[PDB]
Amino acid sequence: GLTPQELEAYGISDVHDIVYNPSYDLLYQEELDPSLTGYERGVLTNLGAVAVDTGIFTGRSPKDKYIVRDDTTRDTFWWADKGKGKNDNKPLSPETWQHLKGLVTRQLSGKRLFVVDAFCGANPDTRLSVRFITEVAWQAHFVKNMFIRPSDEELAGFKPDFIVMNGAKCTNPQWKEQGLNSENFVAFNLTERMQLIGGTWYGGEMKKGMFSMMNYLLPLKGIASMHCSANVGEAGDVAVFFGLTLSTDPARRLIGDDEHGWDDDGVFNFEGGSYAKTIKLSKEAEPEIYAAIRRDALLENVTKRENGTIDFDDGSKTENTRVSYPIYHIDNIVKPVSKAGHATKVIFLTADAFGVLPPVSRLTADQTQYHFLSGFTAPTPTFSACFGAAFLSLHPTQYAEVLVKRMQAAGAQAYLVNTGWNGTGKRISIKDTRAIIDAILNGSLDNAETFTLPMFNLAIPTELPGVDTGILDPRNTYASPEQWQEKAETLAKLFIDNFDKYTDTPAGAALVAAGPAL
Ligand SMILES: [Ca+2]
Repeated sequence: GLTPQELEAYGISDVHDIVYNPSYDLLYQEELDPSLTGYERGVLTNLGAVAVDTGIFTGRSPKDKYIVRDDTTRDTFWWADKGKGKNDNKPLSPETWQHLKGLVTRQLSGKRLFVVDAFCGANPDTRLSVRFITEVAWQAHFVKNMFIRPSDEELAGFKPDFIVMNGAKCTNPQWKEQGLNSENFVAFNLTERMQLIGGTWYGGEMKKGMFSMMNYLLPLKGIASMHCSANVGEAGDVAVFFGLTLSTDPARRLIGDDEHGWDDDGVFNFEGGSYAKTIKLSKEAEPEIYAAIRRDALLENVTKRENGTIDFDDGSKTENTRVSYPIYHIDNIVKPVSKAGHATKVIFLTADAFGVLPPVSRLTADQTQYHFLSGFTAPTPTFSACFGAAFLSLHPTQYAEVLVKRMQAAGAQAYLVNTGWNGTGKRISIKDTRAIIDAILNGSLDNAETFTLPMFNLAIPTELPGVDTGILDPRNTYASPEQWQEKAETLAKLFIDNFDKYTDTPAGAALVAAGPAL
C-alpha cells in the first residue's frame, strides 16, 4: 500500500484518503456513486459496462503536447523546431514545467486520490514501472484496463520508473504569457520522468503518453518500439502487422492489438488491455470487441438512452467513441503473459487507392525501412511515419533502424500487401488477400521465385497458391504497361515528396535510393 507521506514527495499535500490499486469491484461502486458531478459521472449501460463522457476533448490534443528541453532531451529528442521539424514534440522550458506540475499537484492536494501502479511492457526485464495518480475513479479504471496489472507480490517491491499525474480538472490560466497553445496541457519531463495532464479528460492521453515515452526510452536501448498488432501461430511463429482484422485468425493467438516492443526475448505487448473504436460497432463485424463490452469495460463518449441502451451508431458528439477493457475480455489471446518469441514475418498493409501496388511484394531490408518510414495508405493518400507519427519521440529513421536490426537477427521477412484497389478501380478481393496472408505466414513466399516491378523495384512472386496468377502483377489490370507506369509515376512522386522531409539525416538521405524512382 501507500502512505500520504509517500505522495508528499511529489508535491501533493493534505491527502484525504488513498485508494491504492483498486479492484474492479471497488471501481464499479465508485463510478456509480450518485454524489459524483460533471465529467466524473458514470452511467450503467444495459450491457453491464459503465459509460463516461469526456467533455470537449474527445480525442488527443497534439497542439497541447510539450516535452521539457533540458540536458536529458536536448540532443536526443526529435524536436518540433529542429531540422525539418513536422511533429508535435514542442519544447517546454524547465520553469514552465514547474508551474504546470504545481498546477497539477495543487489540484490533487486536499483530495481523495486513486493511485494505480502498473507496468508498461509485458516482458519483466524490459518493462517500465508506472505510477498513475488521479482524483477520478474512472480515470484509475482506464489505466487499470490499459496497462499491465501487477500481482500483489509485484506490488510489494514496486518502484516507479515514471509518474503520470492526471489533473484534468485543472487548467493553466497563465498559458498565453507562457507561449503555450491553450490553457490545457499534456506535458512530459524525462529528467523527472513524469507526465502531466491538465484540462483534457480524454483517456487516450494517458495511453498515448506512455506510448510516446516508450518510443523514447526503448530504441535508445536497442529495443524496437512499434505501432502494430502482433499474433502467434500454433507452432510459435510470430507475425507483426502494420497499417489498417487480418490480425484475427482463430488459429493465431493475439499478443496485442496496438503497441509492441521487440527486445532480445521477442515481441511483447506494451499494454494490458485494448482501447477500441466503437463508432458503428456491429456484433457481426467485430464479435470479439462487442463481446468484451461487459462489466469492467469502460465506454467513453458513447450515446446511452434513458433505459441504458447504447446507440453505437450515434457519432453526433464524436466519431471517436471508444471502449477500454482488460485484454482477457478477448478469449483468443496469448496468456498468461502477452509476449512471445521473435517475429519472423512483418506485414505492411496499405490500401492503395491508386491501384498501383501489387497485392503482395517481398521487400528488401532497405525497402522495409523506406516503406516503414512512409506509412502510406489511400480513398485519398495519407502518409504517417512508422505508421504512427504522432507518438514518435525520436527521429523516424531511428525506429526503422532498430526494427530492421531485430528482423535481421530473426531472419524475418517483410511483405507489402495492397488491400486496396487495382487498375480496374475495383477492390482487391478479400479472398485473395486472405490467401496472400496465408501464403506469407506459412513461409511459402520467403524463397519463392519473383519478378521485379519497375519504378518501385518490388519483388513479386511469380505464383501464389490459391490465387489466380493474373492478379499478382498490378500492370495486368491496366490497358498497357505505360498506363500503369503513368499512375505509378504519380504515386511515386507522392512517395518521394513525402520522404524528402527525412533526408536531412544521413540515414534518410541514404534510403532515397530504396524508394520509387520517377
Ligand atoms: Ca494506436
